[PDB]
Amino acid sequence: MLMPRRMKYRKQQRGRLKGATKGGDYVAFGDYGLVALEPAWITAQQIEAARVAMVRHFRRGGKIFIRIFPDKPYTKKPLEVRMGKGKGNVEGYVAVVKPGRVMFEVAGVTEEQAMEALRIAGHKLPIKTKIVRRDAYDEAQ
Amino acid sequence: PLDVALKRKYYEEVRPELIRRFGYQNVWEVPRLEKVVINQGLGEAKEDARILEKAAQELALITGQKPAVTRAKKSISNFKLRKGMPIGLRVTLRRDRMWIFLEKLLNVALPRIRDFRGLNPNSFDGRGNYNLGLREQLIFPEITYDMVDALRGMDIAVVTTAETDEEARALLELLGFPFRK
Amino acid sequence: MKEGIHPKLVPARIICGCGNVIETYSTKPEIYVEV
Amino acid sequence: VRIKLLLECTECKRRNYATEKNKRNTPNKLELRKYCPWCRKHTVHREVKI
Amino acid sequence: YRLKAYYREGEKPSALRRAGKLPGVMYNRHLNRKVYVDLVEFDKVFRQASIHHVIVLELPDGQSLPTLVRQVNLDKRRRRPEHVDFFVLSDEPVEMYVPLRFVGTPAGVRAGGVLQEIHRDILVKVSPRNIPEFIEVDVSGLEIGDSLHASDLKLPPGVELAVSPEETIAAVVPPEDVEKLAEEA
Amino acid sequence: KFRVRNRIKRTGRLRLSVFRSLKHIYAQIIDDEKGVTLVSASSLALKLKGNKTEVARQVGRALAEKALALGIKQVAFDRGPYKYHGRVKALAEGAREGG
RNA sequence: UCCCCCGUGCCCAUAGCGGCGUGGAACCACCCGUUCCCAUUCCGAACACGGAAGUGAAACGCGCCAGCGCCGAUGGUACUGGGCGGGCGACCGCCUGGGAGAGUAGGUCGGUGCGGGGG
RNA sequence: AGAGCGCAAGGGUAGAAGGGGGCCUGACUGCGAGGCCUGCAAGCCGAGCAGGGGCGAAAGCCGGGCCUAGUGAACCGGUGGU
RNA sequence: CCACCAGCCUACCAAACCCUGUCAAACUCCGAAGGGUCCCAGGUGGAGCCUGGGAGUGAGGGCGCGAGCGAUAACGUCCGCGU
Repeated sequence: MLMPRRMKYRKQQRGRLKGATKGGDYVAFGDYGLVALEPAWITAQQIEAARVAMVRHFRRGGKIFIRIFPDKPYTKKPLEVRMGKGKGNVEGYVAVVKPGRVMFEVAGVTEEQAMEALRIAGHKLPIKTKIVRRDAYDEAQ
Repeated sequence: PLDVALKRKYYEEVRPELIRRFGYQNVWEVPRLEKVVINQGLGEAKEDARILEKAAQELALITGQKPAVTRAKKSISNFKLRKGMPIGLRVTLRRDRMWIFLEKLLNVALPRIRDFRGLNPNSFDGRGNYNLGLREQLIFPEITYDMVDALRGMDIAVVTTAETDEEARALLELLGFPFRK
Repeated sequence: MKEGIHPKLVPARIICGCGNVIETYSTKPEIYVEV
Repeated sequence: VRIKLLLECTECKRRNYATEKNKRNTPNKLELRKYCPWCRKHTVHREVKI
Repeated sequence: YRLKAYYREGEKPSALRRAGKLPGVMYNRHLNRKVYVDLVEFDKVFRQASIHHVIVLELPDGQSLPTLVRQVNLDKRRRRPEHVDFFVLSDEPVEMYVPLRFVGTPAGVRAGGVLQEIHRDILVKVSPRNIPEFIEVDVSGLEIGDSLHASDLKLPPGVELAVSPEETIAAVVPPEDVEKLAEEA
Repeated sequence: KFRVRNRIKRTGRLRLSVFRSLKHIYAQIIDDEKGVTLVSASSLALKLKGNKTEVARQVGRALAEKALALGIKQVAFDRGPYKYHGRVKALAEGAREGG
């Protein structure tokens, strides 16, 4: 449960997402990598649910590192009030992640630790994903 | 170019001394003096006004110059006067006024100080300057008790050709400048 | 140092605490004091 | 705006006109300033009426 | 090591690629033309030699010329290799990224702590005549709470530097435990 | 350090670039559009008289009459450092009408 | 006629920077004296007047490590006026015309119009 | 050029618009080619003409402020001048 | 820790910067396809110009493709281009 802090403005429009990711598809940080893969939003619940699965099964292990950051105003409106007035308020602090967008990396474990952790983690997300190693993403700034 | 005590002193002795110690093949690159600043921040001119300017005029009136006051920058919330316009006098000393002032200063404004050991050497720029401020203004010779309101100390400032502490401080030794050493 | 309103100069001396004969020129009239 | 008001002038020496505004608060007493009388050459003009 | 090559012409990417090949564009100081190679052996061979080492690609135009790759430009969506660029071999003060091998078992480690490596291929210079393969460096007396880096690395004589160099090479960090869920509160 | 395009005031629509330094006056008539000058006259690089005040004066006028055989009318005084001190060359008697 | 320094316009940071060399007779920075000019919210530091003393350092143009800076193609994607097709959704793919930034080699401490001081 | 430019934002500007001051008072009278906009009404800029000013020595600058809200068609009456 | 002043410390809070990396309808060092339009040329077509005479018309809607209150809900949906 992290985010920015009421920066500049607080309500911002919806979105349609073809495919580009803007980039950010490599190791650089640590080692073994979990790669997100569909055009959608990353849910905070699923942020720290992935963190759950991780330190949950793998406890007293090594270190895990982040590249991402969940921050989106889920413009939600009150119920049964009949549609119209206003936009809504900043719930569902999701983030914007498309296919091929990687995101999570582990370091200081065994191969299988990564493997299993990434399995259950992928079992949690509002979609699904893939996972790989370290060899051909060298040079990426 | 009216010569005084420390003037001629400075002239001769500092030339061969300085250049035999540091080396300078130039009339105009060998490190010399430059300018001195008499400085007076006393933001009490929130009110009090130019009755305080009477007090302030007294400062450079006795050093012999007509001084220019300087205002404040912006809001000093804690110390009133926001927009910044109280009284923060400063007057500039050229080549020869520097002579009389430095002369007095080094002769009358120092052998006094009750607990006088010398002036702090680490008060240096590293870029060849020496800023120094003092408490009681009334230690000067040309002032006597009946004129003053309180203590109107000043942060005297001096610039030099000096690029490091070395040259300037040695120069000071030559021209009779007290030091904590 | 020109202008019209300047706090004056002119000769002044030094009579120390040891019977001195030193020659100076300052802003206020005459001065004599310490070592 | 009002309480800050607005005003005009006549030509000192029997009339000739112009139209502007004013200002209060400030120690602004009377007000005459150089202009051109419609009839005759460059004169001053004074503050008359409203 | 040795790989294939072929002179490229005025042909377009997708064709060469989606067939089973991959185009490139070599150059060196006074050079900039266009070339290409085959896919499968490209992929395979790049696991070994790579930017770790030097490539010796054979042109059917005769000259089995040794160069180096660099710039590779992925397809970013359903991705993989999709356009390598080639610098050619010289001997001048040239720069590249040397692979590494940190060896040993230190004190932060074993206790449970974990190393955070910040560099494997590093920004350095050399003359291609030299063969400073892959530098295998020091990890003997390491402790959590401290970092090692900078100009503290070994040099196979001749190899100059190309950084600042206070670039952090690595640092040992305290692991993660479910007592960080005591922070969840 | 007198940029301000004081020359924008002089980019009015006619110029005349000069200078003064140590012992020499550098007076020249310049037309612009491309930056194509025209006329020349100096203080000591002319073997004129040997006093800055006097020389200055007539040197302006000298050049002026020369320009009268080359055909001009009105321009603008061009300089960066000045305070403007007449220098009763003041290239005014010096043809220009100056001031 | 091949030609040495400066008033000075244009080229848009290769022109800018630390530094590295630089000249001085002439140019210039100055220097020098506040008598002339007029000037400083104070100070002749801003500007004029006058020189025999006298500097080449601080200053410019000019010659450089090219670390920084800026210039930066070659190839490919990212998308897309245009056309033709598959979806629980969200999306996509082929042609036509395009072509970034980025990665990259790479490049420069100046290019130049007039007018006057000359080996 | 991130200060600032009167209040908000954008633009933009120290080659001023900002900051210090001397003299003043074009915060001009009667016209204005021309056009942006534009259903209409409206808003807007404007070099140059004759009058006749202020400063700058002049070349010249000023037909209110760096700009975009501070503004309200008509009916009706007060006001002085002609 | 000392009142003659400062020597010193930091499983801490941690500016900056660094480098590993990234988010932006109201941010932009860059910058598309383009689009808009201007001058020469093409272009005889229920083209284009002027006038005036008479009109109807001032909730449109399907589908695409693109932004939005919408929940990537409605055969809700207000603009945009396109028909």
